[PDB]
Amino acid sequence: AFANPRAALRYLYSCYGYLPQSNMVQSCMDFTGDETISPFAESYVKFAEGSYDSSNTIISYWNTLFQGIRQCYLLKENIHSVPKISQEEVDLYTAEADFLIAYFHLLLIKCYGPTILVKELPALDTPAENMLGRRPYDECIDWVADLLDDAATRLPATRNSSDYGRATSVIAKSLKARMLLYAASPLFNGNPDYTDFKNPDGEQLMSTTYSEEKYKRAADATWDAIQAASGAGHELYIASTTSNAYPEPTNLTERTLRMTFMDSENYKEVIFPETRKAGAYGIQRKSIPFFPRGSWNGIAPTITMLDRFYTVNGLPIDEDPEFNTNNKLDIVTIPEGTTYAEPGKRTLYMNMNREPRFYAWVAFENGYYECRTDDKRYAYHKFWGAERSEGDKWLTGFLATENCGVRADDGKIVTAARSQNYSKTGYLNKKGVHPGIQATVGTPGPTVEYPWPVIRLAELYLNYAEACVGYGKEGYPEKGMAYLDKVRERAGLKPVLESWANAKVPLTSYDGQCGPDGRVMKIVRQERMIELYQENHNFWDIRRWKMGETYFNVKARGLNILAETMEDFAKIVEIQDKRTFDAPRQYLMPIPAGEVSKNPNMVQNPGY
Repeated sequence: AFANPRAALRYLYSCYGYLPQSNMVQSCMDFTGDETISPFAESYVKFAEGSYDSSNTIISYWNTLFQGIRQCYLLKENIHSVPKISQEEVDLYTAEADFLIAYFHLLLIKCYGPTILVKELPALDTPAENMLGRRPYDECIDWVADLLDDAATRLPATRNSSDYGRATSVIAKSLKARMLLYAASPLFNGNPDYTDFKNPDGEQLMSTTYSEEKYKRAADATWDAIQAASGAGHELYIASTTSNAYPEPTNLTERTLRMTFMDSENYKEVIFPETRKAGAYGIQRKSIPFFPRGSWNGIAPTITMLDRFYTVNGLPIDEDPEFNTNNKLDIVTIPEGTTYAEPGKRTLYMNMNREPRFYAWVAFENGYYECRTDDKRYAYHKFWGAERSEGDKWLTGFLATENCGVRADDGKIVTAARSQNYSKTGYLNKKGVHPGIQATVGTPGPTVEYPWPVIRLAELYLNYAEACVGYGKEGYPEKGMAYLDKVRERAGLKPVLESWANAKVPLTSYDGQCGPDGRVMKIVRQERMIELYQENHNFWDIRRWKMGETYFNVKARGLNILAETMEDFAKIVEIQDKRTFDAPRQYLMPIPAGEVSKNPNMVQNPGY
């Protein structure tokens, strides 16, 4: 177990193994909140349904992460003792074990708010059984930030290939920054919902007064993280213009956005990779055009999510005078020369003239899906005539009688609409789907695997912008907004002030429009909702912004997927899958009921 240095290393990897595997779609808690909907009945869906309380926790970080923390303290206890172990190995594995303790607690704070602080190896199985009590939120934040800072001084700035996925100082700084931004957010920073949220002895657990200083702290920490990341070689991904084995997508901006974290020739944007394999049941085979049993045509962007993408002018659809929201469902003819949809076919108005990120990441009526097949069956069948680019991209039709629609089968239409492996909305996801994926009748792993981006540099840029705008003073907004404009520029857009010059209500300066409730913050938040689409942020961002009732207590919407004509397709229907959110209770997850029973000083989260 600690019998030799190799055994010790396998043990450090077991500690890492207790981290939630965020790219394991069937088992993660936070795949999405409201961005996509699917017919696969994964565990995360139970959170979307609102079906969690102290007796039905679904996924209990409280249990699993505490066990991970214990293992880290064991490694720390026993590492000096391993035969033949070097001081180099002792220092590094200890640093990584300390990092993990911090990160496990960061995850607890994210999920539960106030947490126990495990400061030493715990002897009993659960926090309450060790008679640990929850500490004020700000105390927990400050403790974890200190441990991350200290671990950072003892970690390398990058990992070698064999160690990829393991901790670095850049990761530690980036996690600290993110956590501090969360602490400054409406849910945690002077939130009136929590005035009486106290331990049984009366100790107040949540800050009661809003502090602008919390945003400044987050902004300074995000600046530290950005400087560390750029010092270590990280940059925003831009696609190569040279030929490679994967020619689609061909539009260079769409390709840049599609391949941000999936192009192994340039992973420099990725700061924290999740290198455990997502496997067959991950995002790729669940998103691609129908061909069972390896191609499931299921992860479908919702209307709410589609409405978040910008127009081609980098503006919200309800702020761009050149986009008529009254006409979203109008049927239009795709003109000659259109590169993201088939000339001469028809589609809905709201699918045209959107920003590159829309075409990079959304499949829609008579747009294209860059993917492959090992057999021209089902959606890839010659019958449909959807093959393009010598088999590297495919025309997607979502009417019931078209290749990606509910009555389609192997080169033929069938009477019944299927109830499995279909798009509930009339759209499909393309983000995180490598264009080299091969549809197939089997159920192997995806053709090309890649690490999932737990942290990537564009998130740091948006975190900085958010914190700078939230603070709103001392010249911070201008500094942070410049980094948000770099994200926009990479996505083919103009800077904010250039784009909002022509908005329905123009914005010509940040002055007097900052702070967490102003126009500039609204711009930041929507940019984040787009840029980080389907990367496990929505679930937590909607919560920290206190927008849980607005978005998570509303059923998803889609187009009329039973339609056999474009005219009947162009109608928005409510999807009846349960979607509920009880505010403020469900902003935080429930402490397991038994924990509050075992330790009198343990308090449940409000409302549970």
